[PDB]
Amino acid sequence: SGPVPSRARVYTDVNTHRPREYWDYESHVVEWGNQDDYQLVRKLGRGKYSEVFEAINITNNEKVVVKILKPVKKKKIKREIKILENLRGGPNIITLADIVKDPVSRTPALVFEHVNNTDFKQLYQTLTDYDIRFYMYEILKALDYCHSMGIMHRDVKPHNVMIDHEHRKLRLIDWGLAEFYHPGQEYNVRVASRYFKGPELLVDYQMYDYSLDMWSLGCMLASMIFRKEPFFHGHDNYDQLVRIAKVLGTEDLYDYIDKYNIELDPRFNDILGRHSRKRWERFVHSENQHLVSPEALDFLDKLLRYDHQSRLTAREAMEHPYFYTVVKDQA
Ligand SMILES: O=C(O)Cc1c[nH]c2cc(Cl)ccc12
Ligand SMILES: O=C(O)Cc1c[nH]c2cc(Cl)ccc12
Repeated sequence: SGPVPSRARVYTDVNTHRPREYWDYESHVVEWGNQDDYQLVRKLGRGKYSEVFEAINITNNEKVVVKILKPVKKKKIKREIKILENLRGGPNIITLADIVKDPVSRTPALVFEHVNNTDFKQLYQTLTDYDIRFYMYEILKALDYCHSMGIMHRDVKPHNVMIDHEHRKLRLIDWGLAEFYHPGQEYNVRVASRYFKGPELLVDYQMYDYSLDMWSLGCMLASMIFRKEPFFHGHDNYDQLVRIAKVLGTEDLYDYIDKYNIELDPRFNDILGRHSRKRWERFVHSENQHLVSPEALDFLDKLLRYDHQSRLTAREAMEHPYFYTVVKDQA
């Protein structure tokens, strides 16, 4: 009979009330700078979607980050460029300084502000319980801003949180998968990294919204406070839902399926089984108790929900008791 429709419950119509140029990135006109403004210094890593380099702007001798874009539809490039341009100056959003194209190889490249190459996956065992709360809050700042701007990130994971610990600086990067949210649009589900893929993606429910970023945040939170990385470690996209179900239980999984009238892959028919919902206490142990509290546990539970609509929004998360002393200290 077809899936049941769904609307985001915050920032639902933000993009409708913008000029078309705001979200119609397909017609955006890129103005290209000169790639001879920059000399590449060293490779910073990454693959698949790009190759990232540290680079010097010869004009001001200031360090810069250059993402050579790997061949993909021109519109996906315009999309990322326009989302970046739209989010420029947002709290903890990476800042685009320029766009250039190889003189010969016509390959486009994005030039970014520099931040000290340390992302969130490393920096791990050095994080205290207050550090987790402070960096989680900083990520929520960036998530709530882009959401309020009609944009969902869709690849939230530790490799995409850059941090300068010495200055408590954090930047949400990689906007290459980000989309504008439009009420009633059916989105591609092959986004995100497996361990951070929301259930909606795994059961092919396409009318999803910002709350997908909140699931992915929940996955990060869990692996940190429990010191199990990743927390849902599935061997593929299908087994990734089974891992989730072994923890959230199958009762709620199937109520979600029913509520939105989702037709499940006949596959899953044989692998999901019956699984109670576990109490978070079962993942607590002596090496991570110092990171677990009633506050963290309450907050985590409120992010990891099958039903994308019962997950906390960014702004609700930011008001959770979990963040009280970071909210206090920051003022
Ligand atoms: O070494 C290269 O690939 C050529 C090249 C020199 N400087 C650049 C700056 C950008 Cl942004 C992109 C490509 C280049
Ligand atoms: O923006 C992106 O998607 C590319 C990227 C990968 N690693 C980085 C580190 C910094 Cl500091 C700035 C930007 C990047």
